Amino acid sequence: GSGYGLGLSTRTQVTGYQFLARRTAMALTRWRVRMEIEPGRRQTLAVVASVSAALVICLGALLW
Amino acid sequence: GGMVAMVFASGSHVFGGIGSIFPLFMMVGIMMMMFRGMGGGQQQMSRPKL
Repeated sequence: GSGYGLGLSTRTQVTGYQFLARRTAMALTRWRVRMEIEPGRRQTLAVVASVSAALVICLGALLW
Repeated sequence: GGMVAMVFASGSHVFGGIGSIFPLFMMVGIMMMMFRGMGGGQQQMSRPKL
């Protein structure tokens, strides 16, 4: 049937899936879907900032 | 800057005049791309206006 297998895809479908993925992930831990504020995003970005800061210092050592 | 500095510590000192024109002109291109990045405007919302 439709939707199965490795067919083609578009850039609006890629972001569309990430929205549904966030909204369902929130329902498993907070049991509500109002989502006036979206903390999953922020807790993830804090890790990406942590990794980036580690790499900046790492390259700083190689420069010296 | 790191790429430029690393060459001086090696002593090749190829920069100055003829050589410096590349990093000098190359530096402008980066700023020109960030300027297009902040593109648009006229929204004019601000804490002091609200």
